Amino acid sequence: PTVEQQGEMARSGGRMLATLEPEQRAEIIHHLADLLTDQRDEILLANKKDLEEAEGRLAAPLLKRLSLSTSKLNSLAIGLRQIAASSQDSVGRVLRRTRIAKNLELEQVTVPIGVLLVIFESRPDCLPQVAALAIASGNGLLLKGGKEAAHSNRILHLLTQEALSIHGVKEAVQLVNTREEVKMIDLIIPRGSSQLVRDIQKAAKGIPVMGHSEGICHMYVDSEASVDKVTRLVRDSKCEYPAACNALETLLIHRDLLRTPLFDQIIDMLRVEQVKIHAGPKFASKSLRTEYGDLELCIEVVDNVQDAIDHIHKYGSSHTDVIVTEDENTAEFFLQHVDSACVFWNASTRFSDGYRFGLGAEVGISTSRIHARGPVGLEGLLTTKWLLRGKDHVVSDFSEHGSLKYLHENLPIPQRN
Amino acid sequence: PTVEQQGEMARSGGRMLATLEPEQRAEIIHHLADLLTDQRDEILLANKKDLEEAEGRLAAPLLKRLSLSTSKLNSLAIGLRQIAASSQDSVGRVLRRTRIAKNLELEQVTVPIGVLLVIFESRPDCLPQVAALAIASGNGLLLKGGKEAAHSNRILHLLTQEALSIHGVKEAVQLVNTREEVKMIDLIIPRGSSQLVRDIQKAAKGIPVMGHSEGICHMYVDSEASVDKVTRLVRDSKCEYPAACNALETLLIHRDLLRTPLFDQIIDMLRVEQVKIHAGPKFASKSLRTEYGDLELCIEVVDNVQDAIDHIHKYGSSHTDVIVTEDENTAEFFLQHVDSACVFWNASTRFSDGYRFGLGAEVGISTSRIHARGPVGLEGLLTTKWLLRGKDHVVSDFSEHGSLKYLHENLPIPQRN
Repeated sequence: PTVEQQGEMARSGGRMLATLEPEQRAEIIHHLADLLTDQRDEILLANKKDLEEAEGRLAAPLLKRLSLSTSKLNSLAIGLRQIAASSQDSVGRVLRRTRIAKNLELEQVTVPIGVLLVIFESRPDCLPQVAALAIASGNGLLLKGGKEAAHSNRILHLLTQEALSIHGVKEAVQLVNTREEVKMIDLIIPRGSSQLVRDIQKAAKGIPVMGHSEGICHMYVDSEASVDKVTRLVRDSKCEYPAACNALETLLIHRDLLRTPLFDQIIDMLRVEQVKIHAGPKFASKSLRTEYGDLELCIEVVDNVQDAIDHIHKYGSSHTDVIVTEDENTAEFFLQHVDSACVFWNASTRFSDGYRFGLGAEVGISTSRIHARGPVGLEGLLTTKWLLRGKDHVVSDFSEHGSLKYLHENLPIPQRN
Repeated sequence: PTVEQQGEMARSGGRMLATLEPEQRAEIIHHLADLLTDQRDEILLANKKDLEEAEGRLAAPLLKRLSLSTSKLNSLAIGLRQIAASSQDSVGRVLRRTRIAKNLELEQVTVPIGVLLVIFESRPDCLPQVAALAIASGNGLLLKGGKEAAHSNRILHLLTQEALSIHGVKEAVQLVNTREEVKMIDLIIPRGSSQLVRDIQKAAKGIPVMGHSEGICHMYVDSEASVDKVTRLVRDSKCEYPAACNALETLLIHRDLLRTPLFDQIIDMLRVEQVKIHAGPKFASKSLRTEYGDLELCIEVVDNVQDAIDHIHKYGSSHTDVIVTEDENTAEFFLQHVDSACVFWNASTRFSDGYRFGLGAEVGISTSRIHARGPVGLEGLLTTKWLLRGKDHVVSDFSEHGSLKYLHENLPIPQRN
């Protein structure tokens, strides 16, 4: 089919998904989760083909994101079941209910955004995440993956369509031919390099784009930091996965620690991990807005929490920023005043992830201050609609000399759990 | 002060507002509401000056929006008290609470967007609305009004600052000198013409812009429409305020009504109201995407509800669209399938307004499908932050061969009312 026909099928499949009972959407997602487990061997075989075709040729950033492990598949399956189990009140949820006037009733409800386009390079593991999240939110979906992940994406899409078939909604998730280049789509979600993400931002006039182009993440080691905690926190944030959007890029160190064994153990762990430190200005006594995405790290000296906060605001990407301290007051101050999507106390920067956060999965991480901030789960794939049911109501009747009065009585709404 | 200094004061005043107790923000808003009433005579005197300076000179669209009536001031005061009374759990509200793992706790909370810039032409009545909504959501605010409303805006700003002074947060609401032309601002909210709204959309690289550039609104008269209801609904939607963004632009008529007294009474009321009808194609047997903003109206014939829905989707601005019918099934079908921000049954198009909807006020009406849809109240002025409090937690510990397991236990959260 043509990409325009895929758009139309995703839209009609999306609309059918939204009219299913919540339990039926959950059923599709449970089935997909089972298929990830049951079909692991074939999944891994197709991923092996991708890896072998990529070996020696695909750029290291893309290559690292290409592999699918038995472990990863196991967490996907766990995450998809969490979505299935938690998503039942999601679509058509009543947000507001107001009696505007006698016989004039308003409600505000959640509805799907419509049709999503996810454009991802490498990352076959995001296919099941975004498909399950779209399914759970009643959305249609077009998937545009790269050549490098063709075998993996192909099988993962097949399985998704097998899961959808149980309620006759295969059309809801379309795989776009790698042939195609970058009114139909309501939202674009790019998953890849800053260049791809900014290229997409540029070519998308009209359509909103959801994500982040950068991950300049900080960790502030406070004067009251536990010597028993700092090293492993810095090591994990920087070294567990240097290429990650939430990898540590700038280590901010309280001044009271420069002549301390705590500071020594840090430099010791950084040299054991073969990490290139670049000294910030104060510290010495290139750029503080750099994402290394490798075994490199900025270390700068600060005077106090306020200084750390100021630095994070000035140089950071508002993605993930962390304080290490034993002082609760100081920690809570930092958590309150750092304006990042994700602010942590005594936990690694690497925790910002939909699955880790108990969302089951993410479509991506957003650093926007509009719509959806941080890892975006199913709720960031919904918008709203205002419904007004009247008798014969006109605004003139409510004017100064009119016959009618407003009541504006908010009515009770079902609690969530 | 310079506009950069105003930015900094709004930001610091915003941050102080957010750290106040909810009851103190409510107190500021209650005081402002009282001042609108107590100072009505001076407000009206300043507005009279604006009107007299505008008389014969200001463009009719801007002029119509320039007047402040004793009535309008009364509804502002009522709307501001509704905000004060309903806004107490708004800022810092817990959205999600999850025990990620033993001693690793996550919460997602609401926080202010930061600093808002509202750019409005004419409309002095929006000043108190946007100021009260910003105050209630913990935001800083810069107001950029036009020369035509200088006296009104001046007094309304003065009073706002008097209200803020009770908790020492005058700086939170800045009035930008009409001198200035179109890192500091987190959101722009334009209130004016499609040209201004699109000029702003264009000049704002970086900053999100919230609103609508168009109001092509439809009303579908179903075959099962009550003859006793249609005429007054069409008359109000079109004639009560033709220049309104939510004024009726296209009347869609079910075919089963062409040879009916119901149809006759419509044309009769349209001629009494001296309204220029332009026949759609089918009907006859210029453009269907036109906003007249005057006593002009498109009438097109349709075959059924599906046809009406298709037409609304094709030609409409997804703002406000209405069905007139006595058949509940048909009405609910329309309400479900029309993708507009606001869909009504047997109520005038003119009801889409923050005050009318029980929001107390609006910052504007949004036709976006991201962030905030329809009239935007205080809740569209909030974003979120993820807080993670750990012990010494690292992601490696949770890996396949690690020591730690996730719990992902959602914890109970306080209900709202």
